[PDB]
Amino acid sequence: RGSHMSAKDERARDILRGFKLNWMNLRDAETGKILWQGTEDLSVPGVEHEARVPKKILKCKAVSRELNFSSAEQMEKFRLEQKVYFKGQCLEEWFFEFGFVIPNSTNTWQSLIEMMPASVLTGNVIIETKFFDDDLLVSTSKVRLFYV
Repeated sequence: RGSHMSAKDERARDILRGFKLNWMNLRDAETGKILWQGTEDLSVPGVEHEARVPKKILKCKAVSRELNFSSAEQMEKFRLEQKVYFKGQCLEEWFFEFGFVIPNSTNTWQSLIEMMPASVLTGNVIIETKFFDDDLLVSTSKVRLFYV
């Protein structure tokens, strides 16, 4: 009976406690047309988040994403790994690295993200996001997408 807590376990939890995704948007990477804006803290694990995006986003060759996030804790190499799941099948693997995060900072992060109809995809796509500081997994979050 009992458990172990490491310094890395403490740090992971402390980063997550101090971390908040404040807002996020998606634009058509070519035209710059704003497709979706959201304010849900998608860093929160355990729960299933939801996002309702317009059907027209599927016609985009590439999407520009902008994230605004706050962090109480310092991070050396803040990064995201993302998986696009369709009915549990991983369609795409993405990798984004921000780098150093100043303690008690608010930061902005822009990323470029490059067949099935909206009627099939809607409610069946899950984006899983893993938040790291280098080796350290801080959070795993899930967002179910609806194409509306």
